[PDB]
Amino acid sequence: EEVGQAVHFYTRAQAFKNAIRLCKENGLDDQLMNLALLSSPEDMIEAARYYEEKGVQMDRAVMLYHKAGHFSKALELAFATQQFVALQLIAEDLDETSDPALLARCSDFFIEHSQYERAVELLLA
Amino acid sequence: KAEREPLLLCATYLKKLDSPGYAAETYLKMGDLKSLVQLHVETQRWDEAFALGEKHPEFKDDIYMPYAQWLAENFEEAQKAFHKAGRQREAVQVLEQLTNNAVAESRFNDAAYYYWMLSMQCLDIAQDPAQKDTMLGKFYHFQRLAELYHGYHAIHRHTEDPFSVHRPETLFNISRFLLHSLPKDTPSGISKVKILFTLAKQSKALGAYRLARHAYDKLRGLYIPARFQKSIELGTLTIRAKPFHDSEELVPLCYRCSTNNPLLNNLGNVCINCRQPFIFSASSYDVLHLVEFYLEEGITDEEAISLIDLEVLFVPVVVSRLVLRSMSRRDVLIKRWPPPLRWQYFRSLLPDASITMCPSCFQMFHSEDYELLVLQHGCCPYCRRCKDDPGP
Repeated sequence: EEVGQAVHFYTRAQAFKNAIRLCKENGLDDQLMNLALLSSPEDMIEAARYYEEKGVQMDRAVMLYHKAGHFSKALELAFATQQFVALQLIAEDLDETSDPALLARCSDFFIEHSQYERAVELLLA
Repeated sequence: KAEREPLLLCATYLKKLDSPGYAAETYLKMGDLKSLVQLHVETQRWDEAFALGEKHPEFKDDIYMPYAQWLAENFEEAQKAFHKAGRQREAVQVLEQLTNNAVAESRFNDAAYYYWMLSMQCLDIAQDPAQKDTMLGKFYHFQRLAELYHGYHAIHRHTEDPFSVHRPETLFNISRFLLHSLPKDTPSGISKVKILFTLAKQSKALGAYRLARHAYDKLRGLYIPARFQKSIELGTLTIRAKPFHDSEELVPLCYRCSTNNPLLNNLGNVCINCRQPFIFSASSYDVLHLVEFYLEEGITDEEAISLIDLEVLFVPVVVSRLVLRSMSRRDVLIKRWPPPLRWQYFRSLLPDASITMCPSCFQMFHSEDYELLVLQHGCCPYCRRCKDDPGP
């Protein structure tokens, strides 16, 4: 049960999944974030769900869903939490391979905030 | 173009000055494709030789036979070269000779690896419609042999070494798995006597005393080597003093139907009730809480993955679109076999007990054991591939 040393040696072993599991069970939210950002997109999504289930750090959930590439759930959380800066960063990564409905919702948001040039680029995409 | 002696002297100096592209342009101006191919083979420009061999099939043998022989003198590279030559039957024959030699040399782990490679070659050959059914039969045969030799290697090491690296339960499970999996015709180099001796010894140590008596009674029907005889007799006299019961903790539960199954079943590798095949950890040979399932007709494998990834906030198990949507990606494992085989889907019934699959050989493990074995050996213990390879 020596958590801090176990996390250190799991991180050195590059075994991020075990370090994430252990951080979740003990509430080590800051180490969980750094470990998630080093790990696979699936481990980022799982750490994002842990931060959703707590509710305290909903920016870390948006950032991990964004860096995992799940733009739909990242945008939905970013709308629900009113995090304008995170929406702008997510929108900058939306290309023509992204869903037309998400691009339309983002364009309506940029129309409401007077950013017409970005709203046009998303409408074209 | 009339000045052949000066032009050939320029071509030969361009060759001597390691400038084969301009020597080649000069030979091409003179029309000499035979000197061009020799120039590429001698300057070892294999990519340009292969490009000429694709444009002119008559030179393939002249490029690839020297290459395959050089790779064999420096057998794995020889096999890749026989494969690239299109001569799949000779590639299989060379690997079959090497497997037989590995078995004769008691290198059962190398034999297992080569039988897995033979299986993958048979799967690649089975892409031709004219040989599909026969080569699929050989694929299952060689896959089964690879698993038999991978299990038997641990037992052989235990019997020949004065100590065990492996846990008693691992050797018990491997011995049971082998006895369930062995045909009436024992494959070359595998010993039933060694497997039954390890089963009897480990069954005694674990408190399975009816199974230990059964193993000694089966040993009495076999020719016993003189080195084991004293130990087997002493073991037979010792087991008579023990109770006539087996430990309940050893009994294999079927996770599908929750039936407790006998420690040895005459139906090979299946539950006695539901006939579900047991799936075993390729490290420990414990039964894995996995159940194999099948997609409903009209769902593609790409569609099934997309439904499993979109998480909303014998009789086969067949799964519909709405059940695939309710399933977590953590609980489902997918074997992505090459083409004339469909993808195989498996559900973990105990999400807390993390299972991992090798992305290359599709063998299944406890995640902590696989992580440990990969970190120890730098590669998958079954297919010897590093973690850098996500491909089948």
